[PDB]
Amino acid sequence: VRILIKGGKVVNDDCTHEADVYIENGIIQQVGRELMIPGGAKVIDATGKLVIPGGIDTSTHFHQTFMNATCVDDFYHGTKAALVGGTTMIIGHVLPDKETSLVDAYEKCRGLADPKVCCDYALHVGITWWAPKVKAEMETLVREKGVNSFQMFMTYKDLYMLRDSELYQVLHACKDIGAIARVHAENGELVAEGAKEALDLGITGPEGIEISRPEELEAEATHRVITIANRTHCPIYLVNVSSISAGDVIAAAKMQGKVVLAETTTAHATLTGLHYYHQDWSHAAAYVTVPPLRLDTNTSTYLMSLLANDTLNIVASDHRPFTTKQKAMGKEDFTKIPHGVSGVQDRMSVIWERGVVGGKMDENRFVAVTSSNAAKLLNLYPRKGRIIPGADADVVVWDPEATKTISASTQVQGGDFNLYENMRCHGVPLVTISRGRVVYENGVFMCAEGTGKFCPLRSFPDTVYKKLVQREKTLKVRGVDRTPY
Amino acid sequence: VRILIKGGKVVNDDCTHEADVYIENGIIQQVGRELMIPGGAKVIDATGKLVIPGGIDTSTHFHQTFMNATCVDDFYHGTKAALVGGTTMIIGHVLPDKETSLVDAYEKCRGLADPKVCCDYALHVGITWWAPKVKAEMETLVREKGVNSFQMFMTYKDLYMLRDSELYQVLHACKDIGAIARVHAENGELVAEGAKEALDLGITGPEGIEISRPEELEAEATHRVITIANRTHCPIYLVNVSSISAGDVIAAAKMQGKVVLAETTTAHATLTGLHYYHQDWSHAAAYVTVPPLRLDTNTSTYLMSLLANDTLNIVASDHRPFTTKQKAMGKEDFTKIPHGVSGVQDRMSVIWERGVVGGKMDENRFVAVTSSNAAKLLNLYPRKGRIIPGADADVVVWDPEATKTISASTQVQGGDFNLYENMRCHGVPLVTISRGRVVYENGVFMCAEGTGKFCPLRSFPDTVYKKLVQREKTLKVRGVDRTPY
Amino acid sequence: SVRILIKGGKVVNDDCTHEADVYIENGIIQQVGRELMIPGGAKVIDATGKLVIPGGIDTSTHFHQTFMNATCVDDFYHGTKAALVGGTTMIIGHVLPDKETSLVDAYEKCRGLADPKVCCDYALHVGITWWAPKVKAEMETLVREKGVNSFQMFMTYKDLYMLRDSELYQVLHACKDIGAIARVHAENGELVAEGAKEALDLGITGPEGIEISRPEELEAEATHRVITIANRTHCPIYLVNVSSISAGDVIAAAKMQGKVVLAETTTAHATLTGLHYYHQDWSHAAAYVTVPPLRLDTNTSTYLMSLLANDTLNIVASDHRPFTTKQKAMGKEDFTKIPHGVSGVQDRMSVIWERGVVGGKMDENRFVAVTSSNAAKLLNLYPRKGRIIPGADADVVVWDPEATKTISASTQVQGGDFNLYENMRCHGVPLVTISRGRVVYENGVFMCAEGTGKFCPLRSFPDTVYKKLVQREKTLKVRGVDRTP
Amino acid sequence: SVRILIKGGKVVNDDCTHEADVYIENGIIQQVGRELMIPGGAKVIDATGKLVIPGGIDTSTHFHQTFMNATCVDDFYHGTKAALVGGTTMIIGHVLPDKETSLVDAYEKCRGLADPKVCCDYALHVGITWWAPKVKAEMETLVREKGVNSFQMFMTYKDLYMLRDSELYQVLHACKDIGAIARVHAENGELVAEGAKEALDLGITGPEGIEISRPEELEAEATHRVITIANRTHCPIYLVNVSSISAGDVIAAAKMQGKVVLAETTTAHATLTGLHYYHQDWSHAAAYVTVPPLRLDTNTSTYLMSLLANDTLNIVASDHRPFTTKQKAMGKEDFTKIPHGVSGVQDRMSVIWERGVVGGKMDENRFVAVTSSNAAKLLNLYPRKGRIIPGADADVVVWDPEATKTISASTQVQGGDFNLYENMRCHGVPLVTISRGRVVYENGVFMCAEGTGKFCPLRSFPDTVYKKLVQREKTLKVRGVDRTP
Repeated sequence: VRILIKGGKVVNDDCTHEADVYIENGIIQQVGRELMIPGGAKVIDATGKLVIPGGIDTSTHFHQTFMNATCVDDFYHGTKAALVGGTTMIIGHVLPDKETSLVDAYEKCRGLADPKVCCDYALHVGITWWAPKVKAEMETLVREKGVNSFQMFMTYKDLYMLRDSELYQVLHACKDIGAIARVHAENGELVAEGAKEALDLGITGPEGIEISRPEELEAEATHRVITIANRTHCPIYLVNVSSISAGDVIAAAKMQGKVVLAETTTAHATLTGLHYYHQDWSHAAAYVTVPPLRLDTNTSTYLMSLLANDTLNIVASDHRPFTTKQKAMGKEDFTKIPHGVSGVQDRMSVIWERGVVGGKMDENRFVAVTSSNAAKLLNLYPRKGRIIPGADADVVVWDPEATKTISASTQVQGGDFNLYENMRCHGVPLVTISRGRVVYENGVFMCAEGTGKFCPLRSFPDTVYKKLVQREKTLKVRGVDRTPY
Repeated sequence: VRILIKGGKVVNDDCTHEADVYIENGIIQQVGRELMIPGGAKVIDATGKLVIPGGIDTSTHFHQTFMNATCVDDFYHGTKAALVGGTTMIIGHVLPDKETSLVDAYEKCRGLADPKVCCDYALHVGITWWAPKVKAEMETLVREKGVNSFQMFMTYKDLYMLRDSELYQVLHACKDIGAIARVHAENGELVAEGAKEALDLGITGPEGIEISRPEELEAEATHRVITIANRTHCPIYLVNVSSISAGDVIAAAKMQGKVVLAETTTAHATLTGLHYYHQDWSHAAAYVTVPPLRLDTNTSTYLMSLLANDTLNIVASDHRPFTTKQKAMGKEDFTKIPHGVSGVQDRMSVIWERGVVGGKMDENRFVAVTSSNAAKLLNLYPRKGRIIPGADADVVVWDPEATKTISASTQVQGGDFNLYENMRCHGVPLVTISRGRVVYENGVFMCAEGTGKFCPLRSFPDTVYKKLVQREKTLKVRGVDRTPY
Repeated sequence: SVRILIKGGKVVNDDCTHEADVYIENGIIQQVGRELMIPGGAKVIDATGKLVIPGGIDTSTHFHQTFMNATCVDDFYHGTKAALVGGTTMIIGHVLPDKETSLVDAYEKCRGLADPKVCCDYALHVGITWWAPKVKAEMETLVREKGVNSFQMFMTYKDLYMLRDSELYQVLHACKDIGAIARVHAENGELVAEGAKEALDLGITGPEGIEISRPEELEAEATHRVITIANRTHCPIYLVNVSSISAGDVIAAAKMQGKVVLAETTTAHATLTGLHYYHQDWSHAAAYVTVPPLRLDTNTSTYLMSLLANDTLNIVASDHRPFTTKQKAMGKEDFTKIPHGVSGVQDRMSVIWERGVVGGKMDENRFVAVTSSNAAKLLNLYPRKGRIIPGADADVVVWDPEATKTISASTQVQGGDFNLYENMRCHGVPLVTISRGRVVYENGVFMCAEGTGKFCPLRSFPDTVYKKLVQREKTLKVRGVDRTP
Repeated sequence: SVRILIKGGKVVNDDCTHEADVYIENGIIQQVGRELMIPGGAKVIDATGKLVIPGGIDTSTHFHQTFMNATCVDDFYHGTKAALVGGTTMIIGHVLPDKETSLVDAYEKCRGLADPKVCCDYALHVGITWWAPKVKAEMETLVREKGVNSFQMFMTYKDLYMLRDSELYQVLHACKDIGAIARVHAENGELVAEGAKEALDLGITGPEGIEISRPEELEAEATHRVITIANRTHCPIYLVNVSSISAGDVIAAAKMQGKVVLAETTTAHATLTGLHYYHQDWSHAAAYVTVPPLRLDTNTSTYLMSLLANDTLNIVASDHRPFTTKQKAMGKEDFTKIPHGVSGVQDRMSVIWERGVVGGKMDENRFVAVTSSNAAKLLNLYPRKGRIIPGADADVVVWDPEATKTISASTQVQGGDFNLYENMRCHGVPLVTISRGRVVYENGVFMCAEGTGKFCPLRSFPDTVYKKLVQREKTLKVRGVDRTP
């Protein structure tokens, strides 16, 4: 199949220019004005529209069982929703229980995903415990299973938390094999104590998740893991950055030349924790995730500015929807509300509205935070994240003059609540092209399950590791030459 | 003339890839592997080399008379030196005296430059006073003379300094016409008083320039002009950022979402003010420029990290050499030492060594700070600052395994001192191509004077102004609707 | 002589609290201890369950002042009565000469209004609203012969009271030479003028204009500027009306660097939000109008209170300048004409007690520091005032920390028709107020003849600032490098 | 009784200085004033031109301690003698039980070594080097019956004294419940262990290893962590041995936020640089070894001194633990075996006088605050100690601010064969030292029987920290949202 996108503006993360785009056999063939193409192409009129790289969502949890609930979206519905939302690649999470095999958990995820995915994907692997067998499995995964990123938690005590000596060893191992170390940095002991205290004070409602983990617990842990990472010489990637305090730690570390990257979520970047205090339990529960949304009304604006600024690099949905009925496992004990919100479909439009229409960043920075930075990180750039000849034809024809209002009743992503309910959005995907085929057009989705493919991710991505080679020569530490005492 | 650069790695600010480059009629025609080209091309072997966009030096002062001395390099020698150093465009300064015509000063500069330049160039225009006639000349300059950037000074009292109400009006006017406001931000009253105090205390030597203007005078002024700029909604561009204090003001402003860009110089980024305390007068005088090099030994590393980080965006030479004999105008009164150091030839190699070999940034960020960011700012990107089909063939074949040691005796730039004397440099230009011709190769320079061209710079560069359109809708200020008292 | 025994209470100084009785005779505290031997026939005041504290010293009052064409409704009699009923036993008033008029004349007129009327001790600050050699000579006369050690300057009120940078420099130089304290209201006046004019042009005429037209960056900028000037002239600088987080942070950073910076805030800035300016009722909104304005950031109060507890801010004042609604209505159609002033001389001790002490931000001793002792040191009156010890002036309040007062305009004795704290339930009430060793308020009755209070000359070079500077002056020779002929 | 009149001097307390004589009888200051009526036959001390200050209180000493397999060379007799000769009249010693051994036993052994030997008053801190319910019960016994109100914890010395996060949490909870002060040495112990091991593997065996292996981020991280823990448990936290700009900034930021944080540093950290570790002579370099180490950043001293002046740091201690060169040489081939300790109990008053007061960082009153008064408040001994007033203990130094002493190992009475301040010319000498109302040092002669000093029980809940917290405890109900069944 052969596709001509005609009359639009191509928007990459570096600049915008008027140009048509010609696609064939999964691949962008030409970009320019007045192209010489074979006749019989499908012509897509993009006048007045922007032609952007499809979104890449670096955090998704399709099919995941978590806190005794199974995410409502499997790999087919989740990728569909992504595509209807202008995202053309997802990275899913693998989360083995403590003491279980990382490789088995990865293979099980591959088995669920390969036959269902509608778009390209790859996987992060969780490191929820530490032992010789874990290190050997890390290695196997990077060496031959196309993994280059692991996820660790500083919180979820007794479930997924690693202690400081374990993190030290884990980061050392990630660095040796050229992997990215993703970390969720809240202080797990202080979280556990805070939750227990709040319950003992009679706070059982969803607001407990905000009260029990104030932002200093995030800032502290973020500061600690940056320091551990800097001592092991491992690039560190903070996830779900939620607060001004943690943003400030990250900015100060970056000023000091430390190798720190950071990601936030659509929700953290746009919504306040005031939702946890809503009179309706279900509404309040529906915003429950960690670290929690914050009360400080400056939080959104500041996180959005950090994104515009490249203090935060990447924005993800962290999609993990649950229904109100599932959330209600914690109707009487907030610590049992499963953590997850929906957003894989909302991400592009929401960030467009608050980021670009809101004047925090321009359309090019929007591409950077929604695809290009991720692609570099994953070692997939410019194959993904850029409209140029030779790249994968993962392309969105984006309408910056659209009329969409977001609602749960029209969404295709799972969950019974949409967090952005009633938000007017000026940017929507008009057409989505994935692997050089139109999968969404005129409001209709059409794609067979299993069309998408796993994309092995090569180790040592340049955008982080290239400078670390030279930096490692720079840390030349020698003693003083004395004669012996 | 037709040129094939074969076997090299193309290094743009986004990534590096193996590819040959084919040039014809001033313009890059193709970039790829195994190109289909007409025979009889000049083939340049770039195996083991990097093929980068030629440098763009955003601050040069060829032919300028300043503080009663005339810069040693005219537009021919200065552009030659730039080219031998891997820089293929320069932006020169126009500096009309108070109460004189901006347009006449610009036309005089054009007259000196057009017949002499070896590479492409454009010009900044200084705004050294304020009146209706100045505003009208700003307009004429942007509307029809290809100017999009003005330079202002917060210091040089009685010579070039603008007062606060004048800066306010100047920034307002720059914004209305889509220009970039460059500002040298030191507190001119406090500078004047400090210089007078130091002289009265018997400090006559070059170290006076460091003692008389400590870094708080920079930080204060930087803070003030950012605030004025934010109130007028004008993008502000700080120049010659020299200190940790001023860097911190700039970072904090950027965290707050203010529209601030910033430039530093090779020297500020790499050298310490310890030089001003050298026993030999000439050595000490040779480092005299403003704001002065700082004593704090962390200063270089921190400014280099800011550059890697994009807290500082761009690095310039600020080339203005004078001889020891000219400097000696101030042998008995440091306030009469003319401000200027040489560096148009040194910039690429020096930053390569301290930036890339030193492990602060990778080769791609190096391109960003030496050409691409400048090009975006100037409204010349991707025509300049990028190796891609259609761009201007301003190209350097850069050897990252070179053996050069810097010395005044081998330099082609003017001045009798080289500031980097004896520095070993691992990166040097092997070949320099300007407007699709080889101008430097096998250590030989060859280019006729006047080969280079003036490049009109269009107003409202997107990389700054695109977001300001949306941001300006965002500042919707309305009263409270009351019934009347 | 009148002889007074305060029995059974706890003495609270700024350093510690102890159980002790207090015996007063002839204007002076004679004894403090647990079991006193006193002449019979004393008036016995039962202070069981009460605290015996030094009377408040309010460092900023504007009795009888005409300002922005309105005359403050409290003259020196009613204003000092109100102070006393509120637990304040000394006031410092402002002298404000029109630009180009005599500082001495304006001081002598204020003395004429105050000396015959004051109920409690007082002194005066003198405004320096312009500069010329003649102003310098008057500063010298005032410190040398008129018991002045403190001058007030403005960086805002352009064309009325604003001083430019070169003038502040000279002014601070002169204050320092004669051992005076330089109080400065630091907002950027040019930007305030332009902001006000721009807000009016945008149709904002309501009181909220005062917030919109001078956002906090105008304060932070100016605070930063004057600290820098002061540091260059070696003059202690004292910031007044600190209103914002930004300006507070500048002050804290300066103090970290060893700069000699002190700072004051007001009751209102420390306790109230600018949301009041957006009230539907015009009068309510106008009533809160003062400068710098109350801020919208909801964290502002808490942060400023914490700064006070922490000694980033040293002193809390009322800045009492009440106007009626009828006078505020001068600006009913143009917010720039609403005269700046709120009431609070009576409210200060109770309000800060409630928000500061009961609110858990500071303890009772720090309360005494920030309401009397720090002021006393600064004024060169410590331990004569601000401390309960033998030999001090008997300005003493018997304070009830348990009892509440609900504040209301209908019950206040201070002037104005609005109380800013209307309906606030305040713990901490003065039960008895003693001034110059007489009971002037007791059992809710006020009893004091006009003109009982005295002017208190304030000696130059107060140790708490100057002792360190004088030593720095001997300390520091920066010297040039020694080079030979 | 012995009766002493100190005549003609200036009394310097932490709040102010005044001219006054001082009369002492029976261990106690009886009178302070200008012209005293005293019984004849007093010993008259002529203090004309001198300052009469409260004797120093050294909050960190390690007399008779065995540590890292070396026994401190000063026992309680020589250590208190040295303190006295140096103007310090009370010491607080450390108790350090091995992990899993009884806090009470270790306290009782220290009491047995001290009670028969001390020349001046003293008390003890108790180390909490492990946690279990049994440790909690011992903390309670100690505060309730053994005159302890202060415990010392370590975040470093892994496997020896380090406490993990869950243990610190529990420990701080317990300290708070019984009204004790939690002193903490905050470096990240895991990272210190790994750093030391990595430095040795890199061939660094010299003393500079102590600097290289624990850079300041390890301190800043841990300081940040324990402040956060403390804030969550509502326990006042007291940081010890603050050594770096990074850790100082964490402390200042925490204090800005109203967190209850106090902090101490040492003479050496406040005055010396880590350049000493790079000295060519092994012994010289080893002699400076302590933790956290002296830092290389040349601004460190000045900044820490400024923090002290500024009350970001409250108290300065010696941390006296001298070893000989012969004992240091345990680590001649492995820097991790050099025992941590430097001498300084005798040097503290003079060194801080010279660098703090003569150096212009603080005045004489603040000097008294940071050498005696703040410590006294913290210990719950103020104004009994730390203040010259009637009724206080007669621990008094007649201090000569003009006279100099050149410090040298050859003339010192404190132990060790190196003085860290060798050859420093110090203004400020104790001329006379009075302890418990007897002259123990005068005319360079020391005269005091061993066991003259007494243990001083330290009462729980010192007001200066706890009065604010106790009120916060009543203050704060965070409550859940009210939703109906």
